[PDB]
Amino acid sequence: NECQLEHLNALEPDNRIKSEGGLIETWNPSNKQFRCAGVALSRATLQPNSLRRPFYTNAPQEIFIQQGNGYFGMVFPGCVETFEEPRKFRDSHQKVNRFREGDIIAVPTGVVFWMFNDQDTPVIAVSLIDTSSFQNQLDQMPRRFYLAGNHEQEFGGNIFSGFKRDFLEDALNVNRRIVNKLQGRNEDEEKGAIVKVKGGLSIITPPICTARLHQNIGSSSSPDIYNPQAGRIKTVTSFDLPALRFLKLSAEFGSLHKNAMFVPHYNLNANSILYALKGRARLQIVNCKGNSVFDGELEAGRALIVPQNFAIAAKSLSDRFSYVAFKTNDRAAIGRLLGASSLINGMPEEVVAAAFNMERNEARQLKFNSPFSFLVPPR
Amino acid sequence: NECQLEHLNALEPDNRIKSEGGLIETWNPSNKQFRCAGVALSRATLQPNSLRRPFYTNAPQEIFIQQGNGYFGMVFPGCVETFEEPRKFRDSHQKVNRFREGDIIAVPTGVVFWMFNDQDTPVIAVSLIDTSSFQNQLDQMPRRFYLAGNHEQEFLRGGNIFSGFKRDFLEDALNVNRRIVNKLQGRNEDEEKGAIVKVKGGLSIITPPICTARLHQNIGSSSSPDIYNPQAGRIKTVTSFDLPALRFLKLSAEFGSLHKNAMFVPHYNLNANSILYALKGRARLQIVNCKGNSVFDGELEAGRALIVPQNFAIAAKSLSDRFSYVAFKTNDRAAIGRLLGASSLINGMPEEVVAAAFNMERNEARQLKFNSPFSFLVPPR
Amino acid sequence: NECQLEHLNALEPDNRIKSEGGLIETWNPSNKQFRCAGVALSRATLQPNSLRRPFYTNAPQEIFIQQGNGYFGMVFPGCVETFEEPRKFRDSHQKVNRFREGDIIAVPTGVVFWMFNDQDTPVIAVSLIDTSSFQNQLDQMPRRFYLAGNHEQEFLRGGNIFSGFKRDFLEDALNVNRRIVNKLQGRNEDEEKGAIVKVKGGLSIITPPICTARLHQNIGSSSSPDIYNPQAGRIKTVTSFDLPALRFLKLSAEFGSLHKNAMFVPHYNLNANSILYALKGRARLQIVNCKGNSVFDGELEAGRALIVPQNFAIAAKSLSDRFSYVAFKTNDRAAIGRLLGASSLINGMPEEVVAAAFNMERNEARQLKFNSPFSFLVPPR
Repeated sequence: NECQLEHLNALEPDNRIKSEGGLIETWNPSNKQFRCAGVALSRATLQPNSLRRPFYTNAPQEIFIQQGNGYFGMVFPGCVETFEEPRKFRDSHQKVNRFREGDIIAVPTGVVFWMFNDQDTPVIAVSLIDTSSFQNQLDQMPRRFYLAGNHEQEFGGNIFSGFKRDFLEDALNVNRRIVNKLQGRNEDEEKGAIVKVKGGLSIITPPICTARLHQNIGSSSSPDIYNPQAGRIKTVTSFDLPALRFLKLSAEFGSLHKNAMFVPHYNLNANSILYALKGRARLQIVNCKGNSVFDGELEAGRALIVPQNFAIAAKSLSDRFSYVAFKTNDRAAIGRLLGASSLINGMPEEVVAAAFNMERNEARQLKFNSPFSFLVPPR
Repeated sequence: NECQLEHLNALEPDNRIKSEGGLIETWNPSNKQFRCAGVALSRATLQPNSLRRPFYTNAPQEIFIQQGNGYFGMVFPGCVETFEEPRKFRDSHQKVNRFREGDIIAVPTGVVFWMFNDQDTPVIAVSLIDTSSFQNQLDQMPRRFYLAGNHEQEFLRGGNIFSGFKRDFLEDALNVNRRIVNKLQGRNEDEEKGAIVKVKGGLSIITPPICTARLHQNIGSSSSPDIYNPQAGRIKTVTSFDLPALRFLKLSAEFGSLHKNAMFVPHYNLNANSILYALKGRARLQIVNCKGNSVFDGELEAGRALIVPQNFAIAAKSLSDRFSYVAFKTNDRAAIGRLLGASSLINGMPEEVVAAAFNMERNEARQLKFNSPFSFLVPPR
Repeated sequence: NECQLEHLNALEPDNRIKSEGGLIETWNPSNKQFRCAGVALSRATLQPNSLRRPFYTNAPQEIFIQQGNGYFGMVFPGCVETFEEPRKFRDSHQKVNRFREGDIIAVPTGVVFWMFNDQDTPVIAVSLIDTSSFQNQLDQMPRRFYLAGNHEQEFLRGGNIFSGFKRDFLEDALNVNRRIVNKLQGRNEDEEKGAIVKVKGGLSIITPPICTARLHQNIGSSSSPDIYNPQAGRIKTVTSFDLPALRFLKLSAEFGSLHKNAMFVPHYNLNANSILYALKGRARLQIVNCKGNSVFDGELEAGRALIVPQNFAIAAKSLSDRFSYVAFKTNDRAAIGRLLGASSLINGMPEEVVAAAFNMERNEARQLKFNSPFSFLVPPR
């Protein structure tokens, strides 16, 4: 039973794939935590003027921009090129988008996606693949379908290299030399998924098909929950970003001040993949037997699964502990066990007293000694 | 293949957990019938002035009140305490509800639930847990997350949710002394107190002598039935057409009562597994699978459960003044196909199609359709 | 891992069951391709004046009429007989429909279905069963629940639904004599009469010279196509945008016809598995997986099936005057991604993104985009 987990560990990637233009790191999808969550996690690093070459995946994805700035393009079936430049055209393509640190990008199942770092700073993008989504009609192995290149799977060759050249020549009405490049015959195998682009790239961009697929949930955004002496929380859901209703995925960004806490809580209807972005915090996770299945530090760059209904609480050990939690539900609901208007505060006082064998005045203290809802300032 | 079932048996609970204030009985969730259905079944008995302590579950539930009366509270995230009494307050909590015999209660996934017996009569509550629901993102092992106490799981085949946290954390978060936190964690309790506890003086809560949406509906004898024949019996189903919460749970329930020697025509559920739990009396049931084989022919008596898999045909004859049952179904809009009777599936075929299919005379096909005028319930003789 | 397929094969039925009035052929549902797709496929042939006897299935189906004409009836629960004939009636039943070559018929889960060949030509019907549909709450073994006959399941890996019930029960419920119940149960019937039976005198049913919602649509040559090039071919898909019942089944179908030496560009299904069934002629198909490996390169000829897994790329070239096919898809709204062609996924990328990705000259990227002006179908040479 994949989720009878008695002990959890802060996880690092167990595989690194270097390409000429960057790095892709994958967490082992067969690790017990990721099989319980039913997802896969990867982290891509794009050096300046490097291009993540186009690929599509047989499952929905959420991509969080941990660092950097650049451009991405999602290329949809049944959509015309709405970006046009004269001279029959000098250039033509579907809408492209800027991304920045703190953006969540929703990639629907099967949609082609590419990404370009146009700046001097490396882009770091953490992507969550929901391999157990009911939109994945294959199997639980994460797959990438690359339209270009000649490299292996992240967890080889591109989609065109399996077709006959004479077929592609007739269908495209192009000579053999173009089809050989299309198929990536002459490509060094080490060029990889992220490639260098010497001169940089000129695309059409200013100094339904066009629906919004990204939203910033980082520090620059307006938070859902904020206490200037404890921290902040901001979730992107299908109430903010309608595409997520199709992906059945959401994400929560949070930042916790040193020695600040958020109360014990659990996700009613989702597994969470907690990925630390900055600093460290001591996390405590409790299962149905009331046993600690994790008590320890989660530090920047590592992932930790919080199974559905498992209770969790945290205390920051840094100036700012901040994280992104990917959740397997477009409308993940949080149940707070303690605090103002918490699940305990919603019970009649004499129900609390009898349940815990407490004095009436002790039940009231349990409810009302701390006035805070979710974030608790230090001490 | 979990549902290639050749033989079914009337099932009783195989485990009993006695607690201070009552009893909890569980059916084996690994039994072939319950794995085919993809559910778990339990029965809780609350003595007078006893409290089922708050817990949440990682799957949707339906609770049928077989017997008794009392109060229940569901505690939702993101909802304020709408019950308020002065003296900041003397008491404050979310809406509480009275329950009575015949009530179905819908408990959404992950929602905290507690129950209190307010009367001199024991409450008996039968709860169905849909462990194979898509809302259960864990596994098929039914789990209870208890907010209080220091006891084992109902389905261990322990401690409360707070006992896994460090005390210094809870003290800081709550701003309370160590003695309150030790009680919170259930340090003050023998493992035998259990899930249902006594409350000596009774209980005083705020109650008259979206967050507040209705989550229960009575489908018992006191309610108005959907189908009724005064010489055969009655049926009343609660669906998402009656109780919109059930649209989220993907669960429904059917209550039925059958007069002595009255029958149900053979019928099947198009789109659901049924967990048949007898409430009163007994009946002879016949269930047949796709091979045309009888996979069950025998008595179902009060207190026992029987799974009717999707599309399996079933028929019944009451052997008591009143045979009554509740059928939990794994679909908020479970549809029944009647194989025989007025406007049944056979009556919906052209007569000459019926004749050719069964190699019957024209007049024999008409008798098959129209000798009995009743739809679903058939009076004796 | 069910879909880690290193080679695909054009598949033929591996079992045939002859009956009095026709033939039923089944593809092995345990073949690795069908396990990856999560479906079962069968082909039924009805001789003139033959009747496919009523049955219901625990999963949604799409039926394509490869050949012939006749009548079908779907018999729904909770629906009255809207066809009536006087003289207290001479005949009465639920709505019946004519079907013809090119029709897709949607049979919802659990609904009774029968079919009758009314003509001098054999009817050939290819039916797809989505056993991995979440509406199938049993297991992935395809099941038929037959209301008549005394034969075995078509998928042997018997008796009708009434033969599992006790005779005395059916007599009481129906108020009919013992002779009629024995016919109902098929005790007298030879086991080889089977699922499709002859009807000697032909058949008279009520038909002209919600319950009545539309459940079939013609997607064949006689219909108006979605995509058409008079020197390449045509495509016509039925989705829930055309036939709302498919919204419930989560199934769709694509009909296509490809002229000799014409091609359709490499493409993939974003959100569905496809069961490609050739109807006429031959074509050379290429299917490549995520490693860029050819998992199929060969001919698909009329009468055979080929699974195209979700996201696997596929391309085709016709070797006949007309290659035509029907592709069943496990999504009511299957979306196609065209990798090459006008407004294809490559044409939707900036030219310098194409150039850098494939290390092409700027002018080579433009040729990749714009040398061929066609979207999906490519004429010869």
